[PDB]
Amino acid sequence: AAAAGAAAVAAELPFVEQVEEVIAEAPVRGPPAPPPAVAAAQRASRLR
Amino acid sequence: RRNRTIAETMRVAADTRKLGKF
Amino acid sequence: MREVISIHIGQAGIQVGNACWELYCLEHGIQPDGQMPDAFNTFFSETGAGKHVPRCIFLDLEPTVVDEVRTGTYRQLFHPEQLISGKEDAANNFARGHYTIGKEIVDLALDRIRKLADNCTGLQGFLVFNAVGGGTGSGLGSLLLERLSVDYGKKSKLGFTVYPSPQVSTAVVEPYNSVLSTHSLLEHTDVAVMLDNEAIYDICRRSLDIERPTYTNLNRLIAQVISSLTASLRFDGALNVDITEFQTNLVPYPRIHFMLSSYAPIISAEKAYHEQLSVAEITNAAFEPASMMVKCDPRHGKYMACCLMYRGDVVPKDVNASVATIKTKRTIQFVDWCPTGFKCGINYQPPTVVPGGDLAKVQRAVCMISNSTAIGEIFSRLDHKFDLMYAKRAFVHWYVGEGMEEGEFSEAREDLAALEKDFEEVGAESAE
Amino acid sequence: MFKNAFQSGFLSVLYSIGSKPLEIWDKQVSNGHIKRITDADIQSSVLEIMGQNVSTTYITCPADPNKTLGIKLPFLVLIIKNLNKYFSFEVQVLDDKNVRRRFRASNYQSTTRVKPFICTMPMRLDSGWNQIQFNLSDFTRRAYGTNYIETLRVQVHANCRIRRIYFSDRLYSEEELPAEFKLFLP
Amino acid sequence: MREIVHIQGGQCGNQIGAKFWEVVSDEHGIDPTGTYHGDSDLQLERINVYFNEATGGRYVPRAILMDLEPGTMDSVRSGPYGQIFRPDNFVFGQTGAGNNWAKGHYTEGAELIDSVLDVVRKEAESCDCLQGFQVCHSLGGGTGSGMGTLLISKIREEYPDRMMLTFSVVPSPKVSDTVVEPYNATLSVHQLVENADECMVLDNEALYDICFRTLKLTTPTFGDLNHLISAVMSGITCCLRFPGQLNADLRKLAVNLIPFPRLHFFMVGFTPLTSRGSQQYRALTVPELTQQMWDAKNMMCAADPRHGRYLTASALFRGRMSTKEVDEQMLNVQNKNSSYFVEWIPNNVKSSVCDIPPKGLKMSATFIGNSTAIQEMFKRVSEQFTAMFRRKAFLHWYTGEGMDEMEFTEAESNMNDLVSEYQQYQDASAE
Amino acid sequence: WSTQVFDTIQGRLQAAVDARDPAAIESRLKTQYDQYLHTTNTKVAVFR
Ligand SMILES: Nc1nc2c(ncn2[C@@H]2O[C@H](COP(=O)(O)OP(=O)(O)OP(=O)(O)O)[C@@H](O)[C@H]2O)c(=O)[nH]1
Ligand SMILES: Nc1nc2c(ncn2[C@@H]2O[C@H](COP(=O)(O)OP(=O)(O)O)[C@@H](O)[C@H]2O)c(=O)[nH]1
Ligand SMILES: [Mg+2]
Repeated sequence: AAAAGAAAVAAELPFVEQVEEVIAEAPVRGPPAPPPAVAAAQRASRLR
Repeated sequence: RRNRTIAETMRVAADTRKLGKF
Repeated sequence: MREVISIHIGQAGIQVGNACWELYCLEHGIQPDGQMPDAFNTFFSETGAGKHVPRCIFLDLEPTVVDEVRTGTYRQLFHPEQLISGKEDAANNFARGHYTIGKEIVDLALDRIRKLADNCTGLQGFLVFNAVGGGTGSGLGSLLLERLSVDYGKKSKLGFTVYPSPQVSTAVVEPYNSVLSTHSLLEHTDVAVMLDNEAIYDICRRSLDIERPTYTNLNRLIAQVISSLTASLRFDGALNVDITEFQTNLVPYPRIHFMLSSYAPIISAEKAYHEQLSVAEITNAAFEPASMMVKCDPRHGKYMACCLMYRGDVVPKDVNASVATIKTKRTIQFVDWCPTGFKCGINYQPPTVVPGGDLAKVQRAVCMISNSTAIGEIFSRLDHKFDLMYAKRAFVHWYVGEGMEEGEFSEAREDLAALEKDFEEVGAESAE
Repeated sequence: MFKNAFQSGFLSVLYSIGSKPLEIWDKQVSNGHIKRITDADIQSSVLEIMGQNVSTTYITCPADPNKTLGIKLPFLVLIIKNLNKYFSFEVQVLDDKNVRRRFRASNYQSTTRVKPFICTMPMRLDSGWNQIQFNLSDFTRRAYGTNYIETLRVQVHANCRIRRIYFSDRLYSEEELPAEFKLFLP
Repeated sequence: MREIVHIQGGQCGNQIGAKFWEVVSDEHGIDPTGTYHGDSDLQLERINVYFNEATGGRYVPRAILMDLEPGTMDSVRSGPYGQIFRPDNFVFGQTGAGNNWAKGHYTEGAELIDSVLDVVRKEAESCDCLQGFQVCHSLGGGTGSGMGTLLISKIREEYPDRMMLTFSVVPSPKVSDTVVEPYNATLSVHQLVENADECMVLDNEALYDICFRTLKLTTPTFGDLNHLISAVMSGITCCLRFPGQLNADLRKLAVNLIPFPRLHFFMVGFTPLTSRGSQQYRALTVPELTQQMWDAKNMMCAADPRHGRYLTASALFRGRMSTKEVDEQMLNVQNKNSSYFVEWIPNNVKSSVCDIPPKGLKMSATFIGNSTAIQEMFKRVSEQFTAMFRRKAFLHWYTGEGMDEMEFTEAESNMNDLVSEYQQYQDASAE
Repeated sequence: WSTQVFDTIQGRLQAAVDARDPAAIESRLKTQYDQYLHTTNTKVAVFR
């Protein structure tokens, strides 16, 4: 699994990781909007 | 060199063209 | 003494509230000034009170429809403390009525609830009148229903919410307010009754030959539905249906509590004489889809539980015959797990007529409140309207800015999809 | 503050890498966010200020408004990333006549304006990361006849990625720069 | 108890708003002297929305008048219905901005802003429960387009929870009344997209076609156009002042007509218009007003609404009418021509009724439209901008008042962003 | 009784319901309701 992750990271470029701090968020957006197919599948799983 | 609403996609990158037009 | 406290919220709540208390006062002979018409009579009229005050609350954040009651023909029936107004209306926003500006008045509203609860001896239930399309009906309605479940337990909550028509609407954010309000009626309302304005228009246009109906004509017969269902408490009869009889016989399951409505003898004054109106044919016309107050086809689904409430001179012999004729029809379909599918209530008082009202004097009437799986037909159309408007996320900055978050939209939508699944599972049948 | 605690040469006022980056800096957000993000090209944790409005969100080095800062050095060096967005920073100085003069540079203007109290400045930047060398003494001598004494406030209200803002006595290139001040490490 | 502060800026705002208070005084029964002489109690039920009670029982309008040239206020004060206004509210200058946005918004207008904002703050704090601030001005000029938008930006900081009803006239397509119309229009629209909550768009040329084709006025005077504009302004606020079966205040209109925070430019039109040669032949019914409502020639905007889809349209009906006729006519106008309406918002029409029709008419309606065809107006002004901007012509008058040329590029890149989202919403489809 | 009857029939019911994916239910109910509205639009009344 680590070799597969390193193989992915060798081409995926240095991704800006999430903040360990997240010091301030005035609008308090929180979670983002999920995509259409992913949201439909998640809603279907939750309703199942 | 090289999920989100249409209004938000306009508003996020609008300030870049605000710079660029000058 | 058995009693029900009613709550009228929003524009549609108290316009029906003007119509319902117009019919309530005429049923019991109460004059518009509040007093029902030797030394004791002088004492009973001036120093004491023979006045009867309603057990209602007329609250709206917009004062224009509230002060119409304060300056109308019924200014003396209601207590001035009893009618609650506001500065700024919720303005077609569930966010304003539930979080920002409905929070200030809901504390004042419960104080007048506490005075009405202390005045009564024994409480039985709560009537809620609102529209789920408007901000005050949805927002302040959900806020009041959420708080009424906290302070009061074992006291039922009856809901009469005017749901939006599938075709015509008077607002654009109409799908948003109804979806968010629906999650509150599932969670906090014991019994909710669908009402659809377009279905009332078709009843007024066709069976009552009014080509140009207004909201005054609609609310006069919606008040007939509301007055008939609580009429077993006010008047005696051969068979009674109390407000706790109504819950125990029309909700097989706690989540399914959505019932339709119908009034059978919607006949004009000219058409009444030629019409023969016996129990056999009004019940046939009660199940007629043209006579329903919700724009839905009951043949799409199947009835789960149905309550036929009767007014006037109806013997128990022929209501049973009307039960048997309905059960043998192939178009009216019952679900297989409810063999005894009917509850029949008889009230000896004939239905009173509003003076100047469109309806004629009839000696027989049926108020048919039925639990059917055709409610999911209504919520599916209102869901597809919600999914198209939420895909582009329009009309969301109004809701997000006034207290609500983005997650409440997906949460209330997910509850409604469960209800869509709930009807399809409960309405499933076992064969062979 | 910062008058007795005077160090020879450089004086780091805010460094992003550490256990607690916002140790002395006050924070203020309005329709924006402050976010410690490890960037792509440097792969190092840098602070980020973002906002839809420039004047709403800011961070100021003196936490209390009444208190003041003191650095006698005439150079302020900020290492910031160009986000192709609005940038804006503001430095208040105490001049010879014990007067408060505020030099306020921004990306949304092209002509400099010198009011008797506040001077406004244009800023043009390169493509990627950058360091800006705000010469306090030279800028106050060009703007007014007086000379620099101390800096009372430094405040960035922008959409940027900051790390290694500090004070310098004079211009110091890469080969004489101290060990941990590079951000390039050749 | 809901109440609106009126602010009139510039020669256009003073002249239109002089005619606006003529209708409101006549609707509420206020005489030329100011005293109440109405014949119905329903007029007097809500007077505090626009008028403040003074000594003697006469009512002064809640109007603040601003212009940097004393010529316009002489016409307003000395004209008919000119004694109702308060002379303290006549906050005005001497030098004159003179069609320059830089003079009205940065240099010359700024010494009067602290004076006009003082009397607006006095009018706002004295009254009890505000709705917003109704502002009438122009965009081709510089005294009202300049000083008015400075107040709009400043009054948003003081009161952020209140709305900004702006009635701004735009440059005409066929004609220019000032040579610097593309400068002032682009520089004011950018100052209105982030400040004004909702915008009503007017122009002289659309009202000229209304006065000639429908009203058959071959010589339509300067106040005849203002009378049509004044009838629209009263129609917007009709549910506040008077009761109805479906009351819709200012916040209900903006929560319905605005899908996204920058799509707040609206086109308007007054429905029951007919000439005296055809007054006795018109059958004033709900179908007849609805036929005249949705026609392109009835709109008071230069943009042709057939070119784009209505994102959201609202109508403020007045008169003793049945709701079902209002319900079924606006249901029918969607179904007959559904190409001209947007598809991803079901039920585009916001319908509301007021039981009191205006004086002299048994039935009336006021129409609001958020059509994406209004992008043709902003495209034309921006086309007139880049022709004039690329040569720095008439530009040193703007930069001579301390303005950078950044604000020019700031203005149109928000104008180009505004017209870009109008095009993309029309093209967008659901499923 | 529970294990022989109720658990079995509820297992069959929940299996069929979980097999039913919700989007099919909304599509079918939307089509049926639109058919009813089309009939009551183009037709003078609907009779049972
Ligand atoms: N049956 C009936 N329905 C009404 C009546 N008045 C309003 N409605 C319903 O109300 C809906 C409009 O929303 P409203 O109830 O007016 O909203 P509101 O109560 O004013 O809440 P806010 O707008 O926030 O003040 C319409 O779709 C109608 O269905 C009425 O008199 N009778
Ligand atoms: N409809 C209408 N438009 C007007 C009126 N007065 C001026 N305008 C328009 O306003 C524009 C000129 O504005 P201007 O008088 O220079 O405003 P100022 O710069 O604020 O003084 C022209 O395009 C006119 O068409 C009026 O009474 N009615
Ligand atoms: Mg209301």
